[PDB]
Amino acid sequence: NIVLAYGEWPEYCPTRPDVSVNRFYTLDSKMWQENSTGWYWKFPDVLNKTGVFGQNAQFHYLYRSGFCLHVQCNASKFHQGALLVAVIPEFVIAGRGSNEAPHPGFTTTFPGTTGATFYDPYVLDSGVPLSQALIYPHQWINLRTNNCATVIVPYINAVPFDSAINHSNFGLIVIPVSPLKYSSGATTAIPITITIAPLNSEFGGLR
Amino acid sequence: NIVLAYGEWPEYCPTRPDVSVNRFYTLDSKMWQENSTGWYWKFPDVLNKTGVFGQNAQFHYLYRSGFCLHVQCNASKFHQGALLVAVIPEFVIAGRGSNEAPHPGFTTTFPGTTGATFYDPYVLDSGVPLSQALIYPHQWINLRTNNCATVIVPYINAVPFDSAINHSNFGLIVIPVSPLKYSSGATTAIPITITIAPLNSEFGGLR
Amino acid sequence: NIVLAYGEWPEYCPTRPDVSVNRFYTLDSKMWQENSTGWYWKFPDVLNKTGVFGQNAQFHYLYRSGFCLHVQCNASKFHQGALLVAVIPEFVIAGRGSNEAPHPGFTTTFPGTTGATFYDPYVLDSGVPLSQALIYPHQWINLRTNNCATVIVPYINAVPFDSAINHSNFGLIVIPVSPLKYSSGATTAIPITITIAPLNSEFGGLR
Amino acid sequence: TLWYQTNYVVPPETPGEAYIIAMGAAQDNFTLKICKDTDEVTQQ
Amino acid sequence: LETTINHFFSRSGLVGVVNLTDTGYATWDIDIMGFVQLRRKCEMFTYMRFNAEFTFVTTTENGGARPYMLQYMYVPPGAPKPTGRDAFQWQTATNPSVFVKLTDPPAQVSVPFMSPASAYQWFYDGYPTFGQHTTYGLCPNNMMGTFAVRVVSREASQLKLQTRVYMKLKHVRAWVPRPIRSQPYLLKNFPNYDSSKITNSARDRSSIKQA
Amino acid sequence: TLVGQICRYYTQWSGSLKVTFMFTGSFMATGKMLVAYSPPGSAQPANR
Repeated sequence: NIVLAYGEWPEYCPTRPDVSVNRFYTLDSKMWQENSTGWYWKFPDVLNKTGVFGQNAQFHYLYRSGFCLHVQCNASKFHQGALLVAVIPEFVIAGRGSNEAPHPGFTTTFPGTTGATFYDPYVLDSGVPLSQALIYPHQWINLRTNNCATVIVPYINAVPFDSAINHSNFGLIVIPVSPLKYSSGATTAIPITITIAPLNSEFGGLR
Repeated sequence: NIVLAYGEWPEYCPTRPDVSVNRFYTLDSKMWQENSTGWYWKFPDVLNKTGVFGQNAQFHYLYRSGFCLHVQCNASKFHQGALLVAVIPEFVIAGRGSNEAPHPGFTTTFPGTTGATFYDPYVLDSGVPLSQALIYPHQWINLRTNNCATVIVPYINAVPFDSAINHSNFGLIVIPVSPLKYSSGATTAIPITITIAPLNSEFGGLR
Repeated sequence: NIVLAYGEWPEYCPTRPDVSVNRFYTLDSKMWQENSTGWYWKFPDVLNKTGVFGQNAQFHYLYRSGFCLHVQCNASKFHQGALLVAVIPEFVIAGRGSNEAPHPGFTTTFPGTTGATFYDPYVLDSGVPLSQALIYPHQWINLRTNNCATVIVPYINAVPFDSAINHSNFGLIVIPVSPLKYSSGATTAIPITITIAPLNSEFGGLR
Repeated sequence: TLWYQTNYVVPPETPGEAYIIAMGAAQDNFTLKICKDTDEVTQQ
Repeated sequence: LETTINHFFSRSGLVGVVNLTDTGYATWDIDIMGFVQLRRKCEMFTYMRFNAEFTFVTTTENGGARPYMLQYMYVPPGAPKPTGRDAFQWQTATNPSVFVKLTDPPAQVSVPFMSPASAYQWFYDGYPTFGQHTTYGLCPNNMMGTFAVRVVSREASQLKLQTRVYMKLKHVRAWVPRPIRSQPYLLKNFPNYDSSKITNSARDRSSIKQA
Repeated sequence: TLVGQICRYYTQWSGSLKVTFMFTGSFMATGKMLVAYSPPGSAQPANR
């Protein structure tokens, strides 16, 4: 069923919009081939410059909202392999150099509506081993039994209001733990689609 | 489930036979190949010269009975395509000529226990477009979800008693709307079988 | 004090925005010199492409709102002359030719946020004499006694919902009836400013 | 319109061409007005 | 018991060695991620909140000396740091000082919690352009001050001193967990790793059988 | 269709038409579709 993040319902204690921004969004359906290696998105950057919510976070500079996700991959009963859906707070990536000090830059660290690609999966591109990576709220999508995952995440930040262009509250990761296998005579690409819905937005500031 | 015709239970207000003619009949199982094009039967002509009911409509010249159908095609889960089961009252076919006046004759208009074959499906062989042909009681048989259709038809005629050799109350049609498709390595012919059962027969007249 | 239009409070019996569009607007302060001759505006065209209300009438194609005006000219006690503030429903202007058939075109009939200029005042540029032009809701602004006029106009149209780019509900006119006079040693230009506030907007349609 | 969210997925030995038929009707608050004859093609 | 999070931090260890020559003074920045024993134990958790308390230990080279009145100072975040040994930043009133001889037992001084946000942050993901007061992942809500050791004399000290700093933590509350570091980091203030040679986590064996 | 026939009589109309779809594939296949609808003020959309 659903799985909360750390056991907390998202609520709020500034303007308060309603059901016009309670509508579901739908990002682009990716393609998970035989040798792909993982994606990440870094909410709430990917809801900028899009829709009604984009015109309330681009022109306001205070922000608070908890999300509600729905990850769903569609595949028949002759494919196998399991994904991994985890929600990491404060997701910091680092540059892969060694020395000077080659930073990631900008075009990787804020991907926007197109998700990025992990370079090295085994260490989560941040120096943290994947074997220990189930402390976070996780949910197995396992293509023999179930194909839906429903995580609800409340607002986790120290300061009660932050900006929505500079900062980034958390990130969503998707990793193929078992590689996908199929006998010949089927499709190659199992799509992966995401659904995002803001629960309690509460904006502040003007222009 | 079941679908009545125009919302009316078949009942009656002359001799009245019973459960000996409440037995089910079974017409011959047709063969629906990749490029077949439709069938029709014209009840209650096809129950003549057969069984106990045949010896009560050949020698009597008054007739009233409402039927109860059960159309059922058997196919596994690797075949696709949908049929169409409709019950048209007063089904009149016309000759396909143009001028003199070439009539259909007899061997097509009364097929008997072998159903006939539509020549031109798109216009129902009667100058009526198939796109509008769901005013009648219809029932989709759709080979991914269900494979049974149960129509019950009461007696629809102006005069309360008619003969059973000249007149014909209605007709049953079966049309493949989507053509049948399958990958190689399976069967070719999905059979189609019909079950007919008279509900309230009430005959009159002698020899 | 205030003067209604035809004795009717603006109310409503679709989306319904609130106090964010109950804010006052302020058009540009004109300049009424010694020999100027009149202006007009044609609501609700002048609130397009401006502000929050502009982003709800450009992307919706149903509309209903009654306005509330406040015309105010600032002048000391050594100037004289009286203006005229009238609100004409269904304000149709016509081309001044004679013959073929020279229409006004577009750049005059929809002035937008800059008001236009009357060519011939005595006949209201529509073939109607100004002497009879107090059937409409009028209000004298007379520079010796008072310098404010407050008209409230409800929605006057036959069809209960119209578009907001094609149609135009009414128009506001300002005419100098007595020409402005002053002794030398003062200012020349008495400004004229307008304040518009929508009362009960109720939009419909999407994009 | 009918956008394609994702590519069709079929297991092996099943044909990859399906068909989506359409329907159409009118609901309860559908009204009509002034009578008029129509545009056929023939006249006899 | 003893596995609670208060006891897990409350040992005090070395942080930095601060030595001076006569320049005549030795400054130092507060940075608890100095060594590697404590950085791996404090990126365990994301948000922390704790009062520190320090202890300075002075040893002259060759060990022990006649007394001198060396002072310790403290600068709060948001104030200018000293430049020379005799400048007028050693006489302000906002900088609390500690006067302690050599031969006396060591000095100890506490520091309260010093951040505008209600918790520390060891992981920031953004840019400080219109932020709190290249630049990826550096927040100004983490600096805690300096110390600026100085000997008190008019001239000619010539001692060649050496100090140490021991750090205890107190009343520490943590928040949301994170997995531990397993790639030996290169820079001091970034999570970088030598990606040409990624090390493993388990030592290898012969095959999958024969445990 | 039929609604498009008996409004070739009766000049003016107003109401609320509905549109229904149904599918005729195999039992194994699975994908998605995004049925969209735009208001009459514009043309069809360009991007998804």
